[PDB]
Amino acid sequence: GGSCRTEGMSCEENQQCCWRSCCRGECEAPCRFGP
Repeated sequence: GGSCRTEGMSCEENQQCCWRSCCRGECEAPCRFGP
């Protein structure tokens, strides 16, 4: 519900994140922790 999450805001996936990109806790681009 409501407005999308911006970069670095907390989430569960692309579908709430306005970046349409990977999120395992915050709105991100690389779909993996560390290198």
